[PDB]
Amino acid sequence: GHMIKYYNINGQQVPVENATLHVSDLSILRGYGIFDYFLAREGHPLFLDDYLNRFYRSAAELYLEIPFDKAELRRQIYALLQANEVREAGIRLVLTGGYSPDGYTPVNPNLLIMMYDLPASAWEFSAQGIKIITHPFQRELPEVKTINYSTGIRMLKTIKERGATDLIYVDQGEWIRESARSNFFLVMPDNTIVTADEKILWGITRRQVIDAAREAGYAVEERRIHITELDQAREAFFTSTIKGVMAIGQIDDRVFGDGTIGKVTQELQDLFVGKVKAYLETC
Amino acid sequence: GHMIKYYNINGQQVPVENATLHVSDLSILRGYGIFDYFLAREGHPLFLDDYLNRFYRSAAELYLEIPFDKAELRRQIYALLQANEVREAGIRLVLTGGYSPDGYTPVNPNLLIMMYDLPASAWEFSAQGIKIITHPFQRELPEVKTINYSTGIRMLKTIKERGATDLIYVDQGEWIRESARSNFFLVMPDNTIVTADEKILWGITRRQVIDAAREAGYAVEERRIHITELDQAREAFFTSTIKGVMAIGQIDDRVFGDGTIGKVTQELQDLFVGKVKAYLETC
Ligand SMILES: Cc1ncc(COP(=O)(O)O)c(C/N=C2/CONC2=O)c1O
Ligand SMILES: Cc1ncc(COP(=O)(O)O)c(C/N=C2/CONC2=O)c1O
Repeated sequence: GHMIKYYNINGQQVPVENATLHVSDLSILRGYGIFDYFLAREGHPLFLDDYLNRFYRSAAELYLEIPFDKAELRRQIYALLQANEVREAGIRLVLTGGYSPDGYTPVNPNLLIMMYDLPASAWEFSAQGIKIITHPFQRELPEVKTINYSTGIRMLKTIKERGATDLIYVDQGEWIRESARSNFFLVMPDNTIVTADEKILWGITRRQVIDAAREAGYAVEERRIHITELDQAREAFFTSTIKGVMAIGQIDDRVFGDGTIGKVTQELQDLFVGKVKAYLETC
Repeated sequence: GHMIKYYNINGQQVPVENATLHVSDLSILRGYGIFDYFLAREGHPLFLDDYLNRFYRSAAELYLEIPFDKAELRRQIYALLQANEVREAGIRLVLTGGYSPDGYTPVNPNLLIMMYDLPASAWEFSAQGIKIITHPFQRELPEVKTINYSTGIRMLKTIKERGATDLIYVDQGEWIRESARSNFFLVMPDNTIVTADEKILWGITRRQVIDAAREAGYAVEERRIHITELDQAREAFFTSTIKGVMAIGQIDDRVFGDGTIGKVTQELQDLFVGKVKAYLETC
């Protein structure tokens, strides 16, 4: 495991210790930007075309022009894995509103490519379900992967104080959406998989799990989820790039099962790992 | 007018060209931070204690500890005006979530003090009212001056395309709040001044104008404002640090008067200038 030595800023490889932005950048002053994050295994960013299509769609929703095409960004990503001499990594793309003249009006974005060790916790797939709280909130521009995590970060103290390790956002306290950094699923007692269809981020992991579940012949409903449906479900889980599929054992005082991982959630962990293995066989 | 040469980062004076943050800062990655902005005239930041009390209240709502007390921050601000050899300036404080280990969990904040020329447009007080559009939106954590301006910035294209130069947020399209960077007032045909009391930023300029209006013996109602009240008002105006009091001539196709500045709005421009003159007489 070679230590990460380099990032890329605006197409230039830079040592990690010299990777800076001038304080006029609109990410610092105005929180204006998008990002993406994905893993690399065996030298290959996972589901890369899907992440990069999302990154370009996000940038278009903020009217931020990425300074070159998808194939050139992919070349820069691969060049950075080779420069760092790593096969196993986390990769962050950031696209800011740039060095604005007036601290508000965007200009040519700043583009950052950052690289990390593969998170040690990635796809841990604990048999013990996590404990989470509901929080009334709706993410702004939820289909765009903006850099805006204020509410999620501000809630870290309250989450920890209340005895939880994460949250789930409930729009108007009525409609189940997503966590600050994960998509959210239920499994009903008849094995129907349920997840929100609107006003959420369209996770790559969510997409792979829904596809894998539908190919295994599960019923998957993408629909509005009322809060009262937490009392009808057998299982609950999170999806994300780093979690894969993560069992939820308790939401408020609703305990799912004995709190350990449900049968469908564990099957979907194996199916997700199958999607990853299949992708790496195309690389 | 001496050119601004220095900013202050974490209590160190730094040349403008060297004022940077490492890309691990949570403002860049997660949009986590607060700020404040105020003018200086005759060598004196305006209403300074009120801005600094707001800055400390904002920081406490994000659980970000400013690394010293209000009197030490004030000393640093004054030291920077002297270092730049300016009497007339705009001043920006930023407090970020800092260089987070995991790209999410805040740590010791990064504190920035930036300085600018006095905006040339500041307190222009145009007799011609500006043209603005309504936009359905509610700011997150609206009483905190967070760095999150995504929606306001994203809307710049649409504002310009629709023939306007600003917007007004309408919560659920029912309740009048504020613009992205200004508080919003109405004046009714009986001269009652109306402004929202909830789910807005508590502007310093708003506070000075309400106080000045109440001292002049106007009726000032701080209350919920229904969208249909735009058709009942004689005048509309914006308040902010840079606008002072700014006449609004049109909101959608509602034209206020002949579109030129209303009688009460102009009186409040003079009263606001009186509050500034009175403050500078205490310095
Ligand atoms: C708001 C939100 N929803 C859902 C997801 C999951 O999308 P996926 O990773 O499956 O595409 C994330 C990404 N979560 C993280 C975790 O920290 N870095 C990220 O990018 C997210 O930030
Ligand atoms: C959301 C919002 N509401 C109201 C105001 C007005 O508050 P005041 O300046 O009267 O305290 C601002 C500040 N507006 C700007 C304009 O750009 N820089 C700022 O700080 C603001 O950002």
